[PDB]
Amino acid sequence: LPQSENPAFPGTLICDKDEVRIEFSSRFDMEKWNPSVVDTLGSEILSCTYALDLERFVLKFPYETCTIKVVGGYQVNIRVGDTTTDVRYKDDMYHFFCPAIQ
Amino acid sequence: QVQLQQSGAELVKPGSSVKISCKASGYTFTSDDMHWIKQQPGNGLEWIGWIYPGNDDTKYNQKFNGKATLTADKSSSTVYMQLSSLTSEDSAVYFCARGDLNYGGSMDAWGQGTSVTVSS
Amino acid sequence: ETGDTVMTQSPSSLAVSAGETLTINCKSSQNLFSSRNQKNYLAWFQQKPGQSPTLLIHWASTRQSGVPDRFIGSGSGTDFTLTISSVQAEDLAIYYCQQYYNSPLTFGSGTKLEIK
Repeated sequence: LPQSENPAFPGTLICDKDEVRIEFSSRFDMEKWNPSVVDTLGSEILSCTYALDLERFVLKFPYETCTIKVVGGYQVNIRVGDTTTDVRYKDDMYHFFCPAIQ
Repeated sequence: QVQLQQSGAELVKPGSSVKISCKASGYTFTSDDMHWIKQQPGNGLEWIGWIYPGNDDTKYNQKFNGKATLTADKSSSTVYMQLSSLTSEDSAVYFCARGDLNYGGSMDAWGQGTSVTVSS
Repeated sequence: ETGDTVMTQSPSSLAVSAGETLTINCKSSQNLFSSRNQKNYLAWFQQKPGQSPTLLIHWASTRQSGVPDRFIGSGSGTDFTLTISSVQAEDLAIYYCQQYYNSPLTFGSGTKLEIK
């Protein structure tokens, strides 16, 4: 199988027609484990603004502004870290994928 | 005043294991990371892993998975690295370094190094 | 390993006369800039024979206390430089760049600084 360095993520990925959604498996303090959306080089995508559904605790990302377009679809690069520390090398890095849609 | 004191040089046979130590002073032992770094003669610096003595969390360079094991003792403020299944490629100088969490974990203080030679 | 941040340092060795100014280059395969605190997670180290590495610079441009102001770290994103203005005999050493933004932490291959 094609190797993946993704650690476990406490959530469920859904590639909708409208958007990308990540449903968290439980409610938690976003300040201490905070996601940011980055490009291929790891820089934060400043034009990306995601939404947090507070009822079901779901992250919502638009395809156009928060993903990297590739031939077969969309790469979704998410870095998650504790914002109360300066220590970034303890962050978790995830690379997810959504297939091309019409 | 921040000081890291490593144990003395080691000379061992292939196949064995060694446990080297790093005693820290001058700062709150449980507040910072402790990194370990490998330097083969003439081949620069290679990061092995870190341990956080506050809760014994560890993170390893996957190249050293199963090769290095990090432990910490709060009472003596001492971090230990155990290298197993020693080979000639493990002969190197090993440094401990404080990861100063106030400044993002930068390695601002180093031990003097522990030379480890493996020969049959 | 794939996905690791690669630090490409250059040149491998350099020979200069006392008093001149020189620059060492470090290129990162990943961006090292944290939007959270507006800092580049890159450090510069100096290592003399028989000694442990010495931290010269952190946050890519902030000198450690006691480090002479003739060491100048600059750059951002993926491109960084260490400049020594008015090189001195005591500056002869091997210099390493390192990123501490991503795990595993990684070093450049080093630049050995010489005279003549």
